[PDB]
Amino acid sequence: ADLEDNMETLNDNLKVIEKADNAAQVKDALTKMAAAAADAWSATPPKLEDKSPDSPEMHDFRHGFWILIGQIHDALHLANEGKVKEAQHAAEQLKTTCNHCHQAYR
Amino acid sequence: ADLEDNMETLNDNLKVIEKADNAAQVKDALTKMAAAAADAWSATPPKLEDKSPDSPEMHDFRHGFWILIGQIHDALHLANEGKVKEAQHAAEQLKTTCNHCHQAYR
Amino acid sequence: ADLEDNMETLNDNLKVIEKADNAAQVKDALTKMAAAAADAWSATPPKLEDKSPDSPEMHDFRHGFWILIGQIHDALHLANEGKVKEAQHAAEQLKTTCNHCHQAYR
Amino acid sequence: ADLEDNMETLNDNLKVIEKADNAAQVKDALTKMAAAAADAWSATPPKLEDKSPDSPEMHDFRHGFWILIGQIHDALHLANEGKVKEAQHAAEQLKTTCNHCHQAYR
Ligand code: HEM
Ligand code: HEM
Ligand code: HEM
Ligand code: HEM
Ligand SMILES: [Cl-]
Ligand SMILES: [Cl-]
Ligand SMILES: [Cl-]
Ligand SMILES: [Cl-]
Ligand SMILES: [Cl-]
Ligand SMILES: [Mg+2]
Ligand SMILES: [Mg+2]
Ligand SMILES: [Mg+2]
Ligand SMILES: [Mg+2]
Ligand SMILES: [Zn+2]
Ligand SMILES: [Zn+2]
Ligand SMILES: [Zn+2]
Ligand SMILES: [Zn+2]
Ligand SMILES: [Zn+2]
Ligand SMILES: [Zn+2]
Ligand SMILES: [Zn+2]
Ligand SMILES: [Zn+2]
Repeated sequence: ADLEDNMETLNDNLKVIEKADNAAQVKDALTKMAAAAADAWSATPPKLEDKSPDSPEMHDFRHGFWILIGQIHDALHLANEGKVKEAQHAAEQLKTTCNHCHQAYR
Repeated sequence: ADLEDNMETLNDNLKVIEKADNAAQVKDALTKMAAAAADAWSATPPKLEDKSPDSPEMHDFRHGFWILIGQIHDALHLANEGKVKEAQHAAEQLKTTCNHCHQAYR
Repeated sequence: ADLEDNMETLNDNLKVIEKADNAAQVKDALTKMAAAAADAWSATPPKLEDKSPDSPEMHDFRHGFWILIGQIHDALHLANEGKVKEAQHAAEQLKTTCNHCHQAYR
Repeated sequence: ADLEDNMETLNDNLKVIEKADNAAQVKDALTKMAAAAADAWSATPPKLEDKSPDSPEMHDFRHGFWILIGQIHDALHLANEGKVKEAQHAAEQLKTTCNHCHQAYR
């Protein structure tokens, strides 16, 4: 999928997680976020289109996806263990990763 | 790219890293491995073609990619710091991740 | 050292990182935080003194140190790469981990 | 505890995990390994006794503990999810980390 659609998937599933009542809902949403974050790896955003594909700037951009991907990984373990509230808290906390990349690269 | 092509990219760049004698070669190779691992996320392996796309078995398959992605992340930091030998050691260590997924799913 | 001494080390060095001008200052501070976080692992916090040493509650308490330790690890790589502002951002993101444990267990 | 006691704890519990029949046995063993790895952070290994406690060499030594600690974290999630075999495999994958540090520093 394109970067924009992967970002919409992240947005939409964050809201699903916030409103969720049970593990299954949170797991399903985190599963979708994991796939969107991994698929976003290949994208070059408009504001870096004039940089070389493996420039320093592109390395720093992609670092944020490593952080996000790691955070989703941990949140899904918590949800898998039935720690629904803790998985929800983890999802709220990773908004900072979203925000940090947007501040620099959106 | 398809799973087989991403796997060839991973395999080829691991060999580049082994033979490398400067940071740039190792960084470039790890960069390519990071992209191939992320792109592999969406693939259904032949052995699980008869399972639902977000079955338990497919969750367990994809878990190995989180591990691999994390290991590539750390190796690139070591290479970025000019610790070329230590980045090469990290690359050797992450073969265990490759091997473990292959044993269960190849 | 006891938990309170390790907490003072964490608190003091977070402030050092905020006010730092160069990578060496940030690296030194993160180094100290890494040691304090690892040493804090063995502590029983006052509010869980009435629980068994390896109770579920104590497992959930120690999970926060895994998160903190991992965040310090990554921040030090950023500082080692000379990315002072990015290491400072990572340090600010650490506070969420600090705050979350305090809310639940202090 | 001293480094040798922490190393014996790691070694003993790896063998417990290998022979284990159920999740509880594996979780208990991984719990003990987590504590030993964190406690090992403060130790100076004999072969670096002539280096300053926060020398470059000591930084490189301690990096291996970040790796080990992270791996134990993940293994315990797998055990917590009831994935006994997969937690056992993760414990076996740990040995690469053990071996790497031993080769350079033991
Ligand atoms: C959970 C975390 C995140 C959420 C919820 C999120 C959400 C969004 C949304 C809703 C958009 C607008 C999408 C559209 O065009 O319709 C967007 C755009 C963008 N995001 Fe994210 N994002 C996240 C994480 C990240 C991270 C980690 C990075 C960089 C490493 C990033 C980089 C971007 C960029 C470059 C755009 C602009 C291109 C675009 O419009 O798609 N995002 N994000
Ligand atoms: C650096 C790590 C890895 C390396 C070097 C590696 C290398 C390879 C190679 C050479 C192949 C042969 C087929 C081809 O060229 O496409 C292959 C196939 C495969 N690998 Fe990997 N791999 C790695 C990691 C992983 C991981 C972590 C997983 C699963 C989580 C995985 C799953 C598979 C599967 C399912 C196949 C069979 C593909 C098919 O039959 O179409 N690999 N890998
Ligand atoms: C950078 C992160 C953190 C900072 C800056 C920080 C700072 C502090 C400070 C200033 C105190 C005051 C108590 C004292 O030192 O006498 C404290 C107490 C405490 N912190 Fe943290 N902390 C951090 C992370 C954590 C984490 C991750 C946990 C749990 C996983 C935690 C658990 C506690 C507990 C239980 C106390 C109460 C100790 C007592 O009452 O004796 N802290 N922390
Ligand atoms: C699961 C992983 C590991 C296992 C099973 C393990 C096991 C052992 C054992 C059985 C010893 C002999 C201890 C003695 O009685 O004196 C030892 C020594 C040692 N290990 Fe490890 N180890 C592991 C990981 C590590 C790591 C990651 C490092 C370094 C980062 C490390 C550094 C050392 C050093 C320096 C010694 C020699 C000092 C001593 O004798 O205690 N080990 N290890
Ligand atoms: Cl929570
Ligand atoms: Cl404890
Ligand atoms: Cl970086
Ligand atoms: Cl147990
Ligand atoms: Cl080495
Ligand atoms: Mg969706
Ligand atoms: Mg080839
Ligand atoms: Mg005291
Ligand atoms: Mg799992
Ligand atoms: Zn975790
Ligand atoms: Zn590292
Ligand atoms: Zn090495
Ligand atoms: Zn990093
Ligand atoms: Zn930043
Ligand atoms: Zn909280
Ligand atoms: Zn995991
Ligand atoms: Zn296995």
